[PDB]
Amino acid sequence: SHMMASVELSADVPISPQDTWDHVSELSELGEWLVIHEGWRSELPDQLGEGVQIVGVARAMGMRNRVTWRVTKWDPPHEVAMTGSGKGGTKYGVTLTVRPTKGGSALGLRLELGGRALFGPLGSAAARAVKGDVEKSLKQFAELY
Amino acid sequence: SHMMASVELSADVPISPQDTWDHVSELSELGEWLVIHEGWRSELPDQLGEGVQIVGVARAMGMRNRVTWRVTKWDPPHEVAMTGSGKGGTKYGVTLTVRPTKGGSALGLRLELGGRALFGPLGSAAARAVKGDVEKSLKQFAELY
Repeated sequence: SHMMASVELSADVPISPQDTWDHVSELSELGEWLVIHEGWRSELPDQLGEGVQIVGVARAMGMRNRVTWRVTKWDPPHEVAMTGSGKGGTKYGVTLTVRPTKGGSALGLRLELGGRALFGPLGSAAARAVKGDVEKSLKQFAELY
Repeated sequence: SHMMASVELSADVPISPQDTWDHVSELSELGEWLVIHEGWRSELPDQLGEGVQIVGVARAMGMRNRVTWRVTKWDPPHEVAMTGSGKGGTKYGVTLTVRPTKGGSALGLRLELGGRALFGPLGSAAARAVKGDVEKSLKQFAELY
């Protein structure tokens, strides 16, 4: 359906695990350090949880878009995972993880950018080589049950 | 880090959504329909959940690899999502969703394949344009707090 570029990095910060988690959970400050986030368009939910939607602004690779972020994972005080969709089929993913380590915490940020807006219709054509596997597997499943 | 292709397709099954879910969630029979899954090397636990790790074999794009799958999401009876790391760079993702539809249910399979072994050294270089933003976000977090 679409193509994706994913980069996950980790940095050891001299910050306590609960402090790092309280910081990554304060979405009202997310735009002040996360580069691709430029602000929110909806009031931030009272309690952030799995299934919650928020509308925000994203700037990726010279492009700006209104993105409907959907919280896909909420495991405090360890991980928050968010999936977003934008105009023109732009797809986004952000996964923030917090681990306790010697000296402080390990903050892991995984960012996934894709869609036809970012890879073009010809670059996104590389994904049609997996359609065979997917369709054959679904056909076999239907024939199985 | 790595470059991903993602294909999500759907198939109708003339049975109840609970039946379809009980059939997909039995990942012991995944080899009977999922083409890229050629069996397990680990034995599956008594019951599945988030964080479960199991080793299996995967053949994709003409390459046979040993994959260490991890269950990233378990939402019965709707969705199960697992990610596989492999070696040689090959990244895998399997998402199985079950929905109700006319005449019964629909199984949705999202297959994600990537890594340097699948996209080459030159094709994998499209993600370093994102690694810069990831690095800048981590540095700005470490500097802000």
